[PDB]
Amino acid sequence: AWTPLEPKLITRLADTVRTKGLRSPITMAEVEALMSSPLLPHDVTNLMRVILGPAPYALWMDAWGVQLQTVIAAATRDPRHPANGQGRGERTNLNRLKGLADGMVGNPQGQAALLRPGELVAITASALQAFREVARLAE
Amino acid sequence: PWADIMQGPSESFVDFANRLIKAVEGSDLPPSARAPVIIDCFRQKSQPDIQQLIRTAPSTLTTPGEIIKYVLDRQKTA
Amino acid sequence: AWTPLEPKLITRLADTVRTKGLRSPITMAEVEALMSSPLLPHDVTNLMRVILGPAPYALWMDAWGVQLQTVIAAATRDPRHPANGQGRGERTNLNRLKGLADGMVGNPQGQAALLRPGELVAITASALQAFREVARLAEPWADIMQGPSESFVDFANRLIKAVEGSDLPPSARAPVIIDCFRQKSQPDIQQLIRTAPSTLTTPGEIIKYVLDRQKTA
Amino acid sequence: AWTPLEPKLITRLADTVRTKGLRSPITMAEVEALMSSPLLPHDVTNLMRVILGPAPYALWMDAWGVQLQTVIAAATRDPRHPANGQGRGERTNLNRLKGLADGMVGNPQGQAALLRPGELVAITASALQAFREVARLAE
Amino acid sequence: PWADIMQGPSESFVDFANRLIKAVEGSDLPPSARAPVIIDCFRQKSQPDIQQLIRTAPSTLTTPGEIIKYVLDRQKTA
Amino acid sequence: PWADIMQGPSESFVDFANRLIKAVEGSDLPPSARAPVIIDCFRQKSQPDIQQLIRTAPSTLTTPGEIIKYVLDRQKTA
Amino acid sequence: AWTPLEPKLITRLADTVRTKGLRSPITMAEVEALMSSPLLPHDVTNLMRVILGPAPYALWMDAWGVQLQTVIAAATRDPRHPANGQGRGERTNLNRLKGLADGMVGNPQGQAALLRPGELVAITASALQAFREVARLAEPWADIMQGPSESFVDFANRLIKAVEGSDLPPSARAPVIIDCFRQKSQPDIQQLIRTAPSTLTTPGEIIKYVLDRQKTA
Amino acid sequence: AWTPLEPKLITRLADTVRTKGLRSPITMAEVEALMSSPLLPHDVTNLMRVILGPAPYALWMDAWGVQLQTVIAAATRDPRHPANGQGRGERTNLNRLKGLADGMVGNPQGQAALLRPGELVAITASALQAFREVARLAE
Amino acid sequence: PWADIMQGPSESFVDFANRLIKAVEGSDLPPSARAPVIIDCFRQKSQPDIQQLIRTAPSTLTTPGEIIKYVLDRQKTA
Amino acid sequence: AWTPLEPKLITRLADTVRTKGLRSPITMAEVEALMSSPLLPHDVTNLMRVILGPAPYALWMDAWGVQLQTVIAAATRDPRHPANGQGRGERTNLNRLKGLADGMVGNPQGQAALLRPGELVAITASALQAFREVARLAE
Repeated sequence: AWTPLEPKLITRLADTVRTKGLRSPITMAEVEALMSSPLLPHDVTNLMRVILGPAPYALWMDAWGVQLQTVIAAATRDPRHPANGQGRGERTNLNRLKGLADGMVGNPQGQAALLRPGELVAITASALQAFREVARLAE
Repeated sequence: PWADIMQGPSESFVDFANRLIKAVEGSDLPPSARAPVIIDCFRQKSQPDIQQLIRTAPSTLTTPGEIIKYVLDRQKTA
Repeated sequence: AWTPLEPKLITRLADTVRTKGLRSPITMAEVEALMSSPLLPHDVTNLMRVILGPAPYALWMDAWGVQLQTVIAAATRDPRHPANGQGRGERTNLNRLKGLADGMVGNPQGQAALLRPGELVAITASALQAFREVARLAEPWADIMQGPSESFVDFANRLIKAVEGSDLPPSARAPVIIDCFRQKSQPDIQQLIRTAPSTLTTPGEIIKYVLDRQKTA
Repeated sequence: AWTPLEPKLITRLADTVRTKGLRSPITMAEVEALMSSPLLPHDVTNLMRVILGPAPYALWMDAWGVQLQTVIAAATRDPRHPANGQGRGERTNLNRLKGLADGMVGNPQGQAALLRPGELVAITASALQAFREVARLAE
Repeated sequence: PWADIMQGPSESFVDFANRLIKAVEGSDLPPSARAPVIIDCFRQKSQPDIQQLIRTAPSTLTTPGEIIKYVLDRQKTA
Repeated sequence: PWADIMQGPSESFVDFANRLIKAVEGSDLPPSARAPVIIDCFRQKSQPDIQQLIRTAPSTLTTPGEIIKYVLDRQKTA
Repeated sequence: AWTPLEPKLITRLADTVRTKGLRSPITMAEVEALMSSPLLPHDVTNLMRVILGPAPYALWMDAWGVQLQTVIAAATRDPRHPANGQGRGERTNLNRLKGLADGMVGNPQGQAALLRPGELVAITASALQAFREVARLAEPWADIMQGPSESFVDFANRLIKAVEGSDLPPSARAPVIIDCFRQKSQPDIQQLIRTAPSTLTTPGEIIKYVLDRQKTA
Repeated sequence: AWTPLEPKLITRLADTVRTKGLRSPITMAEVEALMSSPLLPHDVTNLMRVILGPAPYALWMDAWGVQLQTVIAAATRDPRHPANGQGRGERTNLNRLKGLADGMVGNPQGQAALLRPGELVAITASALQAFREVARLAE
Repeated sequence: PWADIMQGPSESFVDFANRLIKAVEGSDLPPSARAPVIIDCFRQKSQPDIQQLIRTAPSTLTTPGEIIKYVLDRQKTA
Repeated sequence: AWTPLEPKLITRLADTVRTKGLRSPITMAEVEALMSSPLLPHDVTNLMRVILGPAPYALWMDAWGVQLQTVIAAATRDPRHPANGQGRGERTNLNRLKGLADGMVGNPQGQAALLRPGELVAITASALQAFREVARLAE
C-alpha cells in the first residue's frame, strides 16, 4: 500500500532548498533524510517537481534518465541484479524504472504493486546521484 | 506575455531562464508545445553573446535542460 | 530521324556567349542544357560554328579531336565500349566519330542512321569536355581571399567555382577547397572553423556549420 | 528510353532560383513541377548542378547522400521495398541509387535500363527532401 | 610554488605551460594528483581570454596535452 | 582581303586572330588551303614580338588552335 | 635481455631537437634512426621524456594512447595480428601495450620477457606516428612567392619545406607542390614551365627541367 | 637479420652534404663508404630521404627508377642475372627491386628475407649511379 | 685558336658557325672530340641571346647541324 | 669494279655550289647529273664532304640518316624491296646502307662487291632527298 510523504516535511525541505541552496551539506542531509525509505518513481518525481525550480527540474530529469540508463546497462551486464530476475521474463525495462510501463502511468498504487524492492532502491540511488550532479552543476 | 521576454543587458542567464519558463508554462499554450517554444526563445532572445554560444554548439541540444547546462558550463564569467 | 535544334535557342545561346563570355557558370549551364539529348557530329559541329568565334572554333576543333582520340584509345583498351561491338567488325574509327566515315560526310540523316547511341553520348561528352578546355584557355584559386565586407556564401561560391574550373585533378578539389576555407576566410571564420567540436571532412559540412554559427551582422 | 529535360525549362528554373531564392514557395512549386516524372540519378544530378551554385551544390550532394542512406537503412529493414526484390539478389546498393554501379557511371541510357521505377521514385523523393534541407540551411 | 603561478599579461601560453608543469611535477604532490592540478590551474590561471577559450570548448578536454593543443590551435594570434 | 591583314600596334591577339580567320574562311580559297594560310599569316603578320614568340616555340605548332593557345599562354601581359 | 640506448645518442638527439625543432626532416631522420630496433614501452617512454619538453610530452602521451587504441581496435577486428595469438588467451590488452600489465610496471626486464616482437613493432610504429602528429601540432605554404632576386632552388626548398611540414594529407603534397611551382615562381619561370614540350608530373622533374633551361643570370 | 645504419654516421653524412654539397669528391667518397655493404631498398630510401632535400630527393627517386628499369631490361635480356634465377619463376619484377612487392611494403625484415644478394648489389649500384646523376644535375 | 673564337656583336650566326667549325676541324684535336667541342662552344660563345635560345630548347640537340638548324629557325630577325 | 668520279667534275660542281648556292635550279640540275649512276655510300659521302661546307655537311648527314631510316621502315613493311630478298637472311640493315657493315668500312671495292643495285638506287634517292631538305633549310 502506498503512503504519500507529508506535505509538511516537503514544505520544510522546499524552504530549506530555497534559503540554503542546493549544495549546502544541510540540504544534502535533509534530502538523504527524505530519501530514507525506498520511494516509488511517482514520489521522487513529485518531490523534485516541488522542491526544485523549473530549470533545475529539467536538468534533474536529464541526469536521472542518464543514471537509470547506466543502471540498466549494468543490469543487462549482470542477470543477478536485485531488480532483475533469473529468467529473461523479469528483465527490467526503463519504462518500468521511470514509471512509464503498463499499469503504472499516473497510478502510484499500481506502481507500488508491480515494482520490486530492488527496483525501488535502484531508482532511489539513481535519483540521489542525479540530484548531486544537478546541485554541483547549478552553482 | 512569453513572446515579450528578453534577457536584460545586466541580467544573468538563470534568472532569464526562470522567468521565461515561468511565463511559458503559465500560459495558454498546449502542453506539447512548451519545450519547442522554450528552446526557440532561448535561441532568439538571450542577448547575442549567448545566442552565438548556443549557435556554435558542436552537439545538438534538444531540451531546455540541456541548453541550460551547456550555457552554464561555457558562459563568460563576469 | 534527325531533328535540328531550334535556331531561336541557338540565337539565344549565341547572345549569351556574346555577353556573358565562355566561362560564366550561366553559360556552361546553358551549354549543358543544349547538350541534353545526344547530338550527332553535324549538330555539335554547327552549334560550335555558330556560337563560337573563328579562333575559339579552331581551338575547339583541336581539343575535340584530342578528346576523341583519348576516347578511341580507351575503346581499343576495352572491347566493351558502348560505342564498340563484340566482334572486331564493330570497332569505331575516328572517321565514324568525327562524322568523316563513308555515308556520313555532310549528310545528317545518314549520320543518324549509322551511328550508335553510345557513339552519340561519347561524342557529346567529348565535345563538352573540349568546350570546357577551350573556355578555360580563351580567358587563380590560390589568390582568392574573403573580402572584409563579403559574405561567406559569396566567397564559397567564388572559391568553389575557381577550384572546379581549374587544372587540378578531380580527386584533389575537395581537400583544396577545405584547406582554402581554413586558411582564407578572414580570421573570425578561421577561428570559427578551428574551434569546431566535430571534425568537418567535406566542403558542404563546413559551409553548413559556418552558416549555422556565423556572427549575424 | 531516356529523354532529357528541356534546357528551356531548366534555364527558366535557374533564373527563378536566381531571382526568388531557394526558399520561396514559388521556387519549391517549380521544383515540384520539374520533379513530377521519376528522374534518373543523371537527370537530378545535372539539374542540381545547373540550378544551384557551387556551395549549395556541395551541401545538396551531402544531404542527398544522407537521405539515400536513410532510405537504404529502411530498405534493409524491410525486404518489401519497391526498390528491393524478394530474393537477396535484388537488394539495392547505394552504388545503384547514386548511379555509381556497374554499367551506369556516366551513361544515362544504361541507367534507365537497369533501374527500377521504385528506385527512381525513391531517388526522386530523397533528392526533393535534400533540396528542402539545403534551402532551409542556406538562408 | 605551483599555486602562485599566473600567466603574465605579455607572456605566451607555451612558456606559462612549461613553467606550470615544471613547478607542479617538481613539487610534493603525489604522482596521481599532478594531471588534475595542471588542468585546473590551466582553467583558473591563464588570463581570462584563454580562460574563456578553454571554457567554451565544444569537446571535453581531459589531459594537459589536449588542452595545450586546443589552445595552440584556437589562440588569438598577436 | 586576307593578305592585307596586320595586327595593329595596340590590338590584342584574339581580335587579330578573329579578324584573320574570318577573312580567310570567308574568301575564295579552297577548304584545304585555309589552315596553312592562317598559320603562315600568324607567323608573318602579328607584330614582331608575337612573331618571335611563335618562332622560338620549343614544340612544333601545326594548327591555328594550338598556335592561339601557345600565344595566349606565353603572351606579354600588358 | 634488455639493453638500454646510449645516453650519448640520446643527448645528441635531444640537442638536435633543441636546435632544429621537432619538425625538421633531419630531426625526423634522427628519430627514425633511434627508432630502428623494436623498443620496449619503457625505452620509448623514457626517450620521449628526455627529448621532449613537458607540454609536448603530454601531447605525445595523448597521441600515443589514441594510436594504440586504434591498433587495438584493428586487433580485435582481426585475430591474425602479429601481436595477437590464435586463441582468445593471447588477446593483447592496452595494459600490455602501454607497459601497464602485470609483471611489467617499472621493470624493463620483465617487459622484454613477456612482450612479443609483433607487440614491439606495433608499439614502435604507434609511437612514431604519435611523434609525427605532435610535431605537426606543436609548430603558410599558400603565401610563398619566389622573390624577384631569389634563385629557384631556394624557392623550391622553402616551398617543399612549408608544404611537407603542414597539415595536408600525405597524398596531397605533390599536386600542391606542382601547382604552386606553376602559379608562384615569377612569370619567367611560369612561362618556362608552361611551354614544356613534355608533361611534367613530379616536383623533381619540374625542378630538373627548370634547372636545365633556366636563364643564367 | 636486418641491422639499421647508425644515425650518428647518417647525421655526419647529412652535415657533410650540407656543408660540402652533393658533388664534392669527399661527399662522393663518404657516400661510397656508407654504400659499402649491400643495402635493402628500405635503407637506401631512408638514407636519401634524410641526407637529401625534398627536390633532390624527387630527382633521385626519378633517376633511381630509370636506372632500375635499365637493369630490368638487361635482366630480361640475360637469364643469368645474379638477381634472376634459371627458371621463369625467379624473374625479378620492379616491385621486388623498389621494395613494392608482396611481403615487403614497409617491412625491412621481410624485405631482407625475400631479397637475393644479387638483387641487393644491383639495387645498390643503381642507387649510386642515380645519386651521381642527380649530383651532376643539381649544380 | 678555336678556344678564342667569339660571336661578334654584329656578326651573323652562320658566319660564326663557319669560322668556329673551320678552326675546330683544322686543329690538333682528335677526330672523335670535334663534335662535342663544337657543341659546347656554340653553347658558351654565341652571345647571350643565342645562348639563351639554345638553353631553352624543348628538345635535346646532340649535333652541330641540329643546333644550327634550330637557331636558324628561331633566330631574332634583325 | 668501282670507278671514282672525276675530280674535275667534282671541282666544277663544288665551284657551282660556291657561286650559285645550294638551292639554285642549275645547282640541283648539276647534282642530278652527278647523281645519274647509282653511287656507293663511299662515293656520295665523299662527294658531300667535298662540295658542302662543314655545317651543311653535318645537316646532310642527319637528313640522310633520317631518310634511310624511313626507307628501312618501308623495307620492313614490305619484304619485296629491291634492296631486300625473299628470305629473312637478306634483310638490309642500316649498317649495310650507310656502309658501316662488315667488310665495307672504308673499303669501296668490298662495298661495291656486297651491295645490291636496289640498295644503291635506294641510297642514291635517299641522299638526293636529304640534299634537297638541307638546301631548303640552309637558306
